[PDB]
Amino acid sequence: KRRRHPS
Amino acid sequence: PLESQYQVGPLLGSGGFGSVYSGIRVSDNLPVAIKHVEKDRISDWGELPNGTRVPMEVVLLKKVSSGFSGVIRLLDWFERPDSFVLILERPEPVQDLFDFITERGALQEELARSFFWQVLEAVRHCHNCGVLHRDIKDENILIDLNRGELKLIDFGSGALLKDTVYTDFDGTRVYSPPEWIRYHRYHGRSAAVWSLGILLYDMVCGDIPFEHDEEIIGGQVFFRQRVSSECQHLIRWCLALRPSDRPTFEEIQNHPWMQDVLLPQETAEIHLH
Ligand SMILES: O=Cc1c[nH]c2c1ccc1c3ccccc3[nH]c12
Repeated sequence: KRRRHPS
Repeated sequence: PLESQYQVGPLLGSGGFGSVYSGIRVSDNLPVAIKHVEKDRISDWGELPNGTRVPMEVVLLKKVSSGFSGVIRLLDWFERPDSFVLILERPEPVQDLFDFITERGALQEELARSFFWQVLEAVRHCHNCGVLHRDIKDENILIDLNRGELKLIDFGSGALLKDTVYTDFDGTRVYSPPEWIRYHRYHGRSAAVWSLGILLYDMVCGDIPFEHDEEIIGGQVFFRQRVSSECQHLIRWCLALRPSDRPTFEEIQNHPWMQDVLLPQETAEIHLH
C-alpha cells in the first residue's frame, strides 16, 4: 500500500 | 568540456525529472549528482542575466543556490544538443526521506520535529529568494546521514514566487491542496503549507494521509498511529480546507509542537548513527 507518486 | 571534468558513476534514479547519476568532480573528488533533462520535455523556460535561454529550473536553482542552506546546490550546468545537464551537490552518505520512512516506519516525534523544522527553514529560504518549489514531498528530501541535515531536491516543477493565483501545476497530486483539485487554482504559500501538512503526517504516521481526490477535498484527517494532541493539531491546521485558515510559516514555527528542536548534529547522533 505505501508507494512513490510521480509528478 | 563536460566529460573530461566529471567522472560518471551509477544511475541514482530516473523519472518525470529525467535521469540522475552519481559522479565525482575530477579536479578535487567532490561528490556530485549529474541530472539530465531532455529539451523536448522542458515546457518552462527562463532567461539568465547572461542573455542565454535556460530551463526555469536552472533559474530557480541559481536563485536559491547562493550560500549554505537546506537546498541541494547547483554547482554548474551545460547545454547539449537535445538536453541540459545539471551538476548538483551530493551528500555522502545519503538516503531520501521516502526510503527512510519506508525502512523505519512512523518516526518518533523528536525526529519528525527536527526533520520538519529543517524543511521549514529550507522552504522559507526558497520563498526569501523568490522561488516556489511546488513539489515538497519525502521523495524530494535527502538526508545527510552523518551531518543530520535535510536537503530539498528537484525544482523542475517550481516557479518564481508570486502573490497572484497559480492556475498551472505539475507537482505531485497527493500533496496538492484541495483548491487545486476542485478549481485548478491555488496561492503559493498556502498550497505550500498544505503539502507540508501532508509531509508532517507522512513522517509521524509512516505514510501520506490521502490517495484519492475525494479524500483530499474531504479534509478529514484520521490518525493511524499514536500521535500527540499538539502534533495532530499542527497537522490539522496545515490541512485546513480553506487556504486562509492555514498557518503562516511563522505560525507553524511558533506552534507549541515545534519547540525545543534538536540541532542537526544531535539528530544524527541520537537518531541516525
Ligand atoms: O532533481 C531531481 C532528482 C531526482 N532524484 C534526485 C534528484 C536530484 C538529486 C539527487 C541526488 C543527489 C544525491 C543522491 C541521490 C540523489 N537523488 C537525486
